[PDB]
Amino acid sequence: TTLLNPYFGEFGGMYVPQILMPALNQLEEAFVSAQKDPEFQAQFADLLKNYAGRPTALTKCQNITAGTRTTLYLKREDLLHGGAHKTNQVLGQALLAKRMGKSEIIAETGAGQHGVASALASALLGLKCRIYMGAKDVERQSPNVFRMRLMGAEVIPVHSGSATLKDACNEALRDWSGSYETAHYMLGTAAGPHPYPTIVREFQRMIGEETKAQILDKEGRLPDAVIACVGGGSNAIGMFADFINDTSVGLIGVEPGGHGIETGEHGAPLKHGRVGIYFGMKAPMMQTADGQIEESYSISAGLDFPSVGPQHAYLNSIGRADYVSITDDEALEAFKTLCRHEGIIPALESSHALAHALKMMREQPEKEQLLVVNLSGRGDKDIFTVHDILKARGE
Amino acid sequence: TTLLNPYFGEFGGMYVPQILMPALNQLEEAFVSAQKDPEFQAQFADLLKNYAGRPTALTKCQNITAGTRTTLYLKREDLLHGGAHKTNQVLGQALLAKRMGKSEIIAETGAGQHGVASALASALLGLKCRIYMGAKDVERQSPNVFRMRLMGAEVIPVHSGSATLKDACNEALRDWSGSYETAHYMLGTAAGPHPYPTIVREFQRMIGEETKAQILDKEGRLPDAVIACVGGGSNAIGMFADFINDTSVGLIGVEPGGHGIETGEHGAPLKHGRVGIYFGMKAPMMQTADGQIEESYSISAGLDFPSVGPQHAYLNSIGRADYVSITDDEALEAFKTLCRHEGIIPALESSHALAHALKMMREQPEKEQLLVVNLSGRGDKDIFTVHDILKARGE
Amino acid sequence: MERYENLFAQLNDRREGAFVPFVTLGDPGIEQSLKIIDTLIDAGADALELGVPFSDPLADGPTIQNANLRAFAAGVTPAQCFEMLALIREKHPTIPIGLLMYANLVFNNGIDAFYARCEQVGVDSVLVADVPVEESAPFRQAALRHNIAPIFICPPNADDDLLRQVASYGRGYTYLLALPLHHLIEKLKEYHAAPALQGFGISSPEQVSAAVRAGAAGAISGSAIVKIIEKNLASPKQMLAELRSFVSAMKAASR
Amino acid sequence: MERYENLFAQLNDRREGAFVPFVTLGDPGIEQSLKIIDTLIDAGADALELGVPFSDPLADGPTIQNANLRAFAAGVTPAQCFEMLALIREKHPTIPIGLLMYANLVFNNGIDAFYARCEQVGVDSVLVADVPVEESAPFRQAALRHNIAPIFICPPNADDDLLRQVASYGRGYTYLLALPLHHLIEKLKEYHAAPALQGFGISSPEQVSAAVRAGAAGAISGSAIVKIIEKNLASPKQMLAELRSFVSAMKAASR
Ligand code: NA
Ligand code: NA
Repeated sequence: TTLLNPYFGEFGGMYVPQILMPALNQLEEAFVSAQKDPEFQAQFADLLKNYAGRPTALTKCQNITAGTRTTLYLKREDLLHGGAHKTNQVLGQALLAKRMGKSEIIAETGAGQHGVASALASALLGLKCRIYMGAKDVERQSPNVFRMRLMGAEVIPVHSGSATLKDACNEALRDWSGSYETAHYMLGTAAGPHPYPTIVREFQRMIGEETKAQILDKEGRLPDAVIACVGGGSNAIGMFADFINDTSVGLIGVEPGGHGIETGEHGAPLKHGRVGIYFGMKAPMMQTADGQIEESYSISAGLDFPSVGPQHAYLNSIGRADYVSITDDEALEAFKTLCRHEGIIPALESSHALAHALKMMREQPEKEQLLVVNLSGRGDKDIFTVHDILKARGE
Repeated sequence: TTLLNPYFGEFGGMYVPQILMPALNQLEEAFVSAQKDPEFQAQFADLLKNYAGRPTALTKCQNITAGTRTTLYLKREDLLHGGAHKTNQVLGQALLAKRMGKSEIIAETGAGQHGVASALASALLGLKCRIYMGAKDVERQSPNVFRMRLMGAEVIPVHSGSATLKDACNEALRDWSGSYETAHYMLGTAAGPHPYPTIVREFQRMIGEETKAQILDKEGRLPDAVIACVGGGSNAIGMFADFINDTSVGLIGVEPGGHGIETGEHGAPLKHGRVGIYFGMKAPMMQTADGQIEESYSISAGLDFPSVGPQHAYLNSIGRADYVSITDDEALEAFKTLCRHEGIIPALESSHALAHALKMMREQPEKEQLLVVNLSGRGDKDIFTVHDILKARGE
Repeated sequence: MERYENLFAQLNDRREGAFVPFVTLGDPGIEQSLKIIDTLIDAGADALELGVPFSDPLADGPTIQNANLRAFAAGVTPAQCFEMLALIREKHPTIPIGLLMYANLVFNNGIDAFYARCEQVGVDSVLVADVPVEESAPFRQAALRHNIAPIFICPPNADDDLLRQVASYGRGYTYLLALPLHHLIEKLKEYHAAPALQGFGISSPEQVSAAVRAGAAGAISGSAIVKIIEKNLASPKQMLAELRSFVSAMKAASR
Repeated sequence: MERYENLFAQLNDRREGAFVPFVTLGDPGIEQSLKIIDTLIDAGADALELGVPFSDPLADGPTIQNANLRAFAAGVTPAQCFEMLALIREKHPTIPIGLLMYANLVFNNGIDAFYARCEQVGVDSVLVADVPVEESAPFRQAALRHNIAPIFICPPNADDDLLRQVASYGRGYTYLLALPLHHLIEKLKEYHAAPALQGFGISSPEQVSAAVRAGAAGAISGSAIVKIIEKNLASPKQMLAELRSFVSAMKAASR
């Protein structure tokens, strides 16, 4: 028995070893209680406003759309403390951990951004933070390791064999299974076993709620479409959630196409994978023909996840949301375009969403359309990656 | 003749070659007109709010002050687009350039941060941006060079001899003297010839105006003191300005002490230099006994300016503001303390202000006091510097 | 399942506990793994628990993840695992064979097709390590349609409602992983659970005798066996003699 | 100043323009600079404009910033500059000597003390390149108290109010840097300005004759001279012969 539905259609569930069910049940009950608690909501709002900097701006980009009938707004999650939307939900999960009387946080990270988010939330709220990281991801992102340690977190390199995000996840869950009475597992996207897809959506949904209020104030109407990048699904479901029942508003999620879908080097399991059971959930994934999980690929480390949150798979299946992909080169061109024309350096993750909006505008430039792109993060972290590529190609 | 007083007491003035006076007079008149123009103010506010992300949060730091009777708030200019307060006034100066019918921006930079700010403002507002940089500063900060070019600015390395900020300034002014009809010189701090100290203060004063409203809302009273780092003086005068006539509010500016005042390697001309005439202004500076300008030093590139804005020299002289210094090591300890206890990575510039607040709290821990520190920027740019130091000292 | 019922009936007649080793199929390689398994049986294993190498494991961890890696390094596919299973059964007609699976390998080609293949090769039970009882219905149903016993873990943080579900839904044996074993066994006997095998930290003869004395039907030993395999990767022949000596010792403790 | 009045009176009697070279004091070194200056005078310079090396220049730029660097590389202090000035005056009693200064070097030890030292060593005029007429009052007052002519630049973007201030406040000569020179000179004559020396881009004899024909009192040549110094750093003797040939050519053009 659960208090909430663990499934979105056929997708989702709680596919974890039996020993972890009490931890998930405890978390669900604490979350349901917290959502009914005005004092919890007031504390969460206080942190979001006075520490993280909400509400975030909704920026009109007139230079980008010149000569077309597209009007484009950017929801500026890049302006949030920490530089990405990830900060919203870690503050909520950290408060939820304290509601259950927990004083420790377990997390794991690949690109390092979720680890930085969990470390800053743990520092603020006085929680002991231990972070598992695949040692290869350790080496690939030593800045963020230093940031996490600066912020007092214990970073634990996982050697396993593949020393990657999935290997860090497994060690974090093994830790959690024996420590959940005192430690909370801070999952970093809207995926995994119930209740995490639900909790992460609800702790990200202020993105779409603010966007709705801001666009009604500025344009007097709802968007024709809201557009967000999809790695695991949290920034996209945070944008989408408040619009799901506004059926005139298109919901467009953008998976990384990597070197191109036909190359097999991509991270687009929702549209080009196959349903499996992994990460605690029944969801689309990248996997071999006999059921071994495949590696994904994207120029953007934040989108390099071989599965996707189950609510996205459900919204796709019923046709409420559409999912597309954008290649490395399309994302790179969108990154350059935003830098040059608006003075905003976007995350390469978010650049995938922008690239698809640029294609909607450029392919049909006399189509009138009001578009919102979720600018999920800032791209200072990516300037070295972008530099090495442009340098290697003669630019 | 000028419309406004070019002096703050004995400090300030317009000590430029005759050929530059028409440019300064034009700028003054455009500024005075703009301040009287509701449409200019509405455009400026629109950019600050919907592009840069104002208002910025005022964050209570309870973990820092535990066990003392100090209450400490941080004004979060680190949350502004671009990551520092510099963005406020470049948006104003860029609008002012367009008011005079100019389509080009000239700037110069040392630490690179002002150059990034001028480039993002120029990109947004459709201005051609050319940026002079001392080639040594070029080499020292190649990330920001790439950022500026990403954002479409032309970066011009100045070889001169000393290839530094003062050498970039001289080339920018020589450029301006022949192009001012079409180009605006975007000075980067509250110093230089009139009208720049006045313009920069007025385009930064929303820092203190917001702080006043926020602290009255949260505490019901004004601060006992507001505290800001002083390189050239813009973030500090932006914080101070709205409090100058609130004589119960202390104004504390913090110059970099570098390796210690007694070593001579510092950047504290206001309290440890000597009045001279340079950079277009009569102001305290670091200079040799026979009047050659000395080099300053700080671990923080943003504070490595051998002079200071004339309004600060004036506020000091009449005793309205007090100025102190903070060494590299004190700033580094404050940087570490904020990371660990609040989950905020501050600029090493701003860490000098925080360090002095920490000293006010720690030296007299049973003194009741309400302090606001201007957190002028974020410190992601400094993690490599901090890493190399801690690594080199056995940490 | 039938093999489990027959086994436990015979052991109860003998006043005996079961000793059940675990190994990963194809670790360190196919022929050696077949050799290992025949050595475990000849040394006195009453049943087998056999792991199918998985891309991304969890309810196991270290000693076993290496075993999985070794089996992958040898290139062992699930189809090769089913071929080894058929051969093991062809050599050993009565020994109960249990698989330790992860859900995606059961789901991958259809759940009913997976259990159909288990029945074809003569497997007796399947434990899906990441399917809790709450999610188990389609797995249990397919298992029973093909005469496969669904195995469930009774963990240390179990509660009474979990005990009743595990007792009601499991067949073959109950995987026991806080209440003193005695009381947990009592409740499992009261609820008519499949005979319990204690499976946590079983590495010495005194733990086998302790589990049977507590009222369990036997003990499952996993990491200890795979450690002996780990230790002697360079000495295939020493590996088998050490495995024989350990299993013979563990089985003796159950009498 | 008196020397300027006497000079211009004599040149007007001769129907002649002044030719006035610029060099940086101590470039490339003290003795060579003294040699350069004596060569400029013997070749026919009517007055001198002499730069004091400054830490951070501006109204000059490239060819001159190098000269400043060269003088710093030789270690030339302002005190050594004043010693060279006294010697130049001791050798050359009537030639007008003008200094090109930056404000901090005038301000550094007190403005009145600076102009007192100028008078002691026999300087005739001072142009402070970064003090506009709007800021000039304390500088002009100190200059006149010590019989030093304050020099002001009349720039191309000048307007009528600037022309009247430069004409009213300047002494010795007006530094002319858009109106045709003729009309600018007309207005400067109407307002009784100090005799104008054209100082922009003077590098060939025809520009000297052109300036005098326009009604200017002469021409000041700066970068051209320091370029000849630049070119022959490795040939001190060629340097002087080239300087002699240029200055003799430029002065001839003024007759
Ligand atoms: Na994904
Ligand atoms: Na300074």
